[PDB]
Amino acid sequence: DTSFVGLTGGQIFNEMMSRQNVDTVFGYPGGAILPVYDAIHNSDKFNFVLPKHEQGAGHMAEGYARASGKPGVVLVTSGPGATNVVTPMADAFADGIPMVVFTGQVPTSAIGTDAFQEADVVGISRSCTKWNVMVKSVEELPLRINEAFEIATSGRPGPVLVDLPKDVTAAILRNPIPFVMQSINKAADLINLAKKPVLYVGAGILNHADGPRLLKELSDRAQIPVTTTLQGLGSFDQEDPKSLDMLGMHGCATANLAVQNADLIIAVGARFDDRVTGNISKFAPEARRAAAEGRGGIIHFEVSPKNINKVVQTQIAVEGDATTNLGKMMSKIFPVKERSEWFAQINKWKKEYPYAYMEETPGSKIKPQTVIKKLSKVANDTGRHVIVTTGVGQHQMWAAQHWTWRNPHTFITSGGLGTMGYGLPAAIGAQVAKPESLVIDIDGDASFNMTLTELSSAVQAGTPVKILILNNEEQGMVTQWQSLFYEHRYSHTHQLNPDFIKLAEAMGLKGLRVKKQEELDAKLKEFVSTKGPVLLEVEVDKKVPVLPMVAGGSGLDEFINFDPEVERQQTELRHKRTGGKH
Amino acid sequence: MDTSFVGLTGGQIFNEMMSRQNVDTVFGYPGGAILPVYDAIHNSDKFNFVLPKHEQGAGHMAEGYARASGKPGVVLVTSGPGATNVVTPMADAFADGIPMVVFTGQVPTSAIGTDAFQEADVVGISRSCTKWNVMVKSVEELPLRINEAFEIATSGRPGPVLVDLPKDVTAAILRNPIPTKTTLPTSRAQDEFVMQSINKAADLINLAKKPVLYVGAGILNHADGPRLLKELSDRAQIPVTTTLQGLGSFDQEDPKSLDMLGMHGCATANLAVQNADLIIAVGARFDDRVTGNISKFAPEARRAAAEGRGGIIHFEVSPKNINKVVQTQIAVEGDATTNLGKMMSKIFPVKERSEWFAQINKWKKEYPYAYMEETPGSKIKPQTVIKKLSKVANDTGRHVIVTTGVGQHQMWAAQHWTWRNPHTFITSGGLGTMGYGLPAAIGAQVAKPESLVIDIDGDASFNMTLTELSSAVQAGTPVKILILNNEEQGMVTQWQSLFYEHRYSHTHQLNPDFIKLAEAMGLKGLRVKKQEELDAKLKEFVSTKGPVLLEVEVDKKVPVLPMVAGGSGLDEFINFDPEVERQQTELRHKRTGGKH
Ligand SMILES: Cc1cc2nc3c(=O)[nH]c(=O)nc-3n(C[C@H](O)[C@H](O)[C@H](O)COP(=O)(O)OP(=O)(O)OC[C@H]3O[C@@H](n4cnc5c(N)ncnc54)[C@H](O)[C@@H]3O)c2cc1C
Ligand SMILES: Cc1cc2nc3c(=O)[nH]c(=O)nc-3n(C[C@H](O)[C@H](O)[C@H](O)COP(=O)(O)OP(=O)(O)OC[C@H]3O[C@@H](n4cnc5c(N)ncnc54)[C@H](O)[C@@H]3O)c2cc1C
Ligand SMILES: COC(=O)c1ccccc1S(=O)(=O)NC(=O)Nc1nc(C)nc(OC)n1
Ligand SMILES: COC(=O)c1ccccc1S(=O)(=O)NC(=O)Nc1nc(C)nc(OC)n1
Ligand SMILES: Cc1ncc(C)c(N)n1
Ligand SMILES: Cc1ncc(C)c(N)n1
Ligand SMILES: [K+]
Ligand SMILES: [K+]
Ligand SMILES: [Mg+2]
Ligand SMILES: [Mg+2]
Repeated sequence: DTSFVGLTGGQIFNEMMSRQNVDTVFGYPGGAILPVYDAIHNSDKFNFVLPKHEQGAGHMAEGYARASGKPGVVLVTSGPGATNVVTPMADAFADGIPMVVFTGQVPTSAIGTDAFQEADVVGISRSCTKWNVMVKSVEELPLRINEAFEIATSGRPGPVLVDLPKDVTAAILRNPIPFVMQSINKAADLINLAKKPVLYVGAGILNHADGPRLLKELSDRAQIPVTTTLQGLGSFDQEDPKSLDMLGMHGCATANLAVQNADLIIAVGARFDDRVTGNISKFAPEARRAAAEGRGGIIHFEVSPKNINKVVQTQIAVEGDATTNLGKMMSKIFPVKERSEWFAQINKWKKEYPYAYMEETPGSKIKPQTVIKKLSKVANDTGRHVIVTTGVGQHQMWAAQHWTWRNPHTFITSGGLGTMGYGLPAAIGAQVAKPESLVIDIDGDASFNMTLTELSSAVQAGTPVKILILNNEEQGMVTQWQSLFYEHRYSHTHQLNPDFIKLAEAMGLKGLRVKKQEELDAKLKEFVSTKGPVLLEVEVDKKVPVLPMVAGGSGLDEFINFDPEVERQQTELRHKRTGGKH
Repeated sequence: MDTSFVGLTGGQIFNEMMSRQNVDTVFGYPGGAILPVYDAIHNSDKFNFVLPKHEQGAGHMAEGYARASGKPGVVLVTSGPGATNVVTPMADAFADGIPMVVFTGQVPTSAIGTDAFQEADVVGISRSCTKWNVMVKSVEELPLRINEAFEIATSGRPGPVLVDLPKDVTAAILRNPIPTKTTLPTSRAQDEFVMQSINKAADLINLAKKPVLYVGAGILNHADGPRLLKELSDRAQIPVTTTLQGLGSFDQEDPKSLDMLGMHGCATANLAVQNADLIIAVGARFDDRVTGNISKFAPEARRAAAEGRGGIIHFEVSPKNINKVVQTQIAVEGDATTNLGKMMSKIFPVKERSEWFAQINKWKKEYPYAYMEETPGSKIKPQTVIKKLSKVANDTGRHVIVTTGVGQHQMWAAQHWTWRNPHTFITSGGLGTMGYGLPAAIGAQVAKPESLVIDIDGDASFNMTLTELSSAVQAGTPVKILILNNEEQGMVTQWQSLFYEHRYSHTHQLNPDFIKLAEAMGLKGLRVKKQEELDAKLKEFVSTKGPVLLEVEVDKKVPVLPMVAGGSGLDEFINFDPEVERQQTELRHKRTGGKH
């Protein structure tokens, strides 16, 4: 090819973005990356979103990718610019989010001299990228860009980093540049044999446009109840009777009980992380027993060999794209008419273990769980497409439990790394991906404080995001652990919040606040109906634990369920131990 | 052996080690993996705990605290995102040699390598930006690792170190005695070698005719640094120039002061360096923002060296920075201050240097820090604000500490402020981290409760970490935040104006209402736009008790000059010229379609 000859490395970058079908780029300029910013000045090949902090660009790109299905592209400078995107990269690495991060670097002749704004970005990002590299020459630039996008979007999607020395991007190109089938059958037999099967679905099913469809097909065909992980929410319609909801540490008791009593667990695009399995040795006993008798066990539809048999020994492993392999064994699955025995047990659990919690009473404070339920309906009553992002903590768990998920790619949350401050920037990026959607960020006060500077970025990008802050004036998830395992010793978990409404107004947004239950319903209406970016602060009760809960050495079936009397005794104890402070 | 810790948890042992290491302040943010340690320091009276809204804030606060106190900054954050959030501050401290010990919680040892919840390979991530790091494998070695961390961070060239703390290690109870040495916090040939290099250095200095002391941060790493630097300067009549990180080490009120050298340094300083026959480098690393085109650096010193009558003497503590950028004739290893003390008696007292000084005074009159001053109806000039604030702050009689963001405002603060006291300028130089200003100011205020702490910030820099505004309120640190608002990434637009034909690619951001932001955060907000209101607002600013933010609307697209860039030598600098600034303005309006 000789179409690039005569162009600078930066101009080649501009063209390559076009070839990769990039329509949006998130970044912050800086000295080392100036040659690239000059070549993309007023570019019409893609839109550009400017944050206030590189961490924002990073999280914005993640939200964008998770909502659009396309890799998020980041463009920052060297030194601090690159170190500032490490968290987003580690975050995208843990959740398998496709992201291509371009970092400006000092001239190749300055590298290794402790140069101005120089960092060993390739070394620093090594553990949090599927692959990274430093471009040495302009003739090598197109190849590295093409490899970066390919790697980031194949296998298990993930982040990649391309280091761009200033002299390389300023340089002008002169010279023209140049068994599974067996596993599928063995897996189908086991399924046809299962008496109490359960579908354990994860983020993997959402990595293919036809994932949700085939999942439903297999579920309806063989009548198999489906439970999903935090990252799997949205892949299955929770309206369907076969829905077990979310499993794990803070999952539905029914979901966890089903998994513990199942003779066959079909793992689809899930990695059995420690937030799901509970005590690994106590995980899926019935499945282990069934496997011992050659009448069940665990089937794993995983794309990455290294996640196979990593946490728990499986009986059958189907390597490759889950959606693809499911479509292949569909014809090898005997249609199941009914499962009265299995379904009877599950329905009994449902009625027995619902998402119970201390509901409001005359004069009491608004309850966080209630806000989620109400907001879920109101948002749905708009008919608009809905995408929800969140921060990290109790509010995140409650948003997961009390919202009714039915559409894929509508829940964007930080799971593996659990990065506080993810909500706002991720929502902004998601809004850019789906301009027509009603993007809502269900945030916590502590999380919000982390990246609240991006509020002005929302206004500058023209993203009418709705920011909901469940303010319990505490780092709730940590405080819950201190209450439960640390004799109510709240060590540095209560920060001083700024006036959120005045903050919103200062940032150029509309601010709303709710204190009384009598105003919640109306405020929620106005919130979702407001045109443009808006922030709604809802004062919710404090020291409210997320239940059920499976922690420590407890098995998924040994969960701590809600009990009104226990909460009351806990409140009295908390008061006595904190001197009536909490 | 030592059995005094038997029965204690790792967290409790940690708490105990802090007081043994003389730690009076800890900056941190709690999280799951680090809970055992947080439970152990709950209500501890061994030290004041400072809580930010973001771990990056904790890191920068710790740096500002260290730079102002001379003590290592201690950070305590959780695993995963908590640790990755402090990578910038560590890389920042690594670049500027700031002593800091970062403690990051970690998942249980049995969960490491399983892609556990909130797990990150922090020792791998931080290896290139710490002097040393380690992951404590058992509670038995916790005291050992803590002592090694503080020792390493505070010796040689100070820097950051990271200690990874697995949750099971900190929650574990020590059930085995441990070596007493691990719990408790020279060569005759080398000394004679150093003295020999000192005698060689003295000999070279005694024959110099046009000497120049090039002083950096190293001189401030010792309490007697400034004093000895002054004694040597007076004894041998040697003019003194400092790097950005050396500002405050030499009284700029002294006639022998040359001010700052480098890319944006005083022309006199740069000219003195280009014509000196001897350059006595004291605690400076010849970085690329100082030397200009290296092959054009100190030509007269290179010539004197070739003739065996001069060259470069380097007082450096780290072997890594000896003969790294330029060939030096005599390297004096070790603490600069200490070595200057040993060398003093070998220095011949000098009556005077008429010719040398006359030449320098000639350059001073010809090349002052000139710029376009205000005119009727024009916006306030950033340089003018600095000069006015400098005098208002100095006249208070209080001890003043200045922190900054990164950019033009940073350079103008360095040039136009009158530096006289050590450890009063706290700025990010090597890595140049925008957003450093506020958190660093809070940290410095904590270190020096009686000091008037001022953060001279840029609008873009301030936006990076403005969430720490509420932290200042919660911490009780009455920091004075000054925002020189030009509504642009000034330092970048300056480069775009000079080398990219005024093409401002994504360097203009939409700012929030700073005064309303300040008040929303819980502090007093002030704004000034008119020239005649500047004096009164600055007075109100520094006189306000409590944290306060003052936004000053300043002119836009104003370049920082002098400027040495590209392949230019320190003497081939661009100087301020009113006609040129006018022509540039005209060219800019046309090229940007009147937008800028
Ligand atoms: C406060 C907090 C509480 C939490 N509580 C819970 C909880 O109670 N319950 C819970 O479920 N989670 C919880 N989590 C989230 C949790 O940490 C994990 O992030 C999440 O469970 C991982 O879900 P996943 O396995 O589905 O997705 P991932 O972690 O992304 O793993 C996906 C798996 O699918 C594979 N795969 C990917 N793409 C494909 C493809 N195309 N074809 C085939 N296979 C593919 C991957 O390589 C991998 O093995 C919590 C997190 C936080 C922050
Ligand atoms: C926008 C921008 C513009 C800049 N412009 C300029 C400019 O024009 N001029 C300028 O000077 N800088 C400028 N800088 C800062 C610059 O990048 C360097 O950070 C600074 O010059 C380094 O100064 P230093 O060498 O004194 O300190 P350091 O970088 O900290 O280096 C100190 C040196 O002293 C040694 N040393 C340390 N302790 C001791 C001891 N006890 N005894 C003996 N030796 C010791 C070290 O190990 C090292 O080699 C700029 C930065 C930015 C962000
Ligand atoms: C970023 O540094 C490098 O990449 C870098 C690092 C070491 C040597 C030379 C460079 S450079 O000569 O090619 N570019 C450069 O110096 N750029 C730059 N951009 C801005 C906007 N401000 C300032 O300096 C105040 N410098
Ligand atoms: C941080 O993770 C680990 O260190 C971690 C990682 C993998 C396995 C086990 C742990 S743990 O069992 O020892 N602690 C733990 O899980 N803590 C914790 N703390 C809070 C405040 N919230 C939540 O979970 C929602 N978990
Ligand atoms: C943190 C940060 N982002 C961008 C630039 C240019 C800088 N100096 N620092
Ligand atoms: C960024 C960040 N800091 C602290 C905790 C606990 C978290 N989940 N994320
Ligand atoms: K639900
Ligand atoms: K000065
Ligand atoms: Mg909260
Ligand atoms: Mg500015």
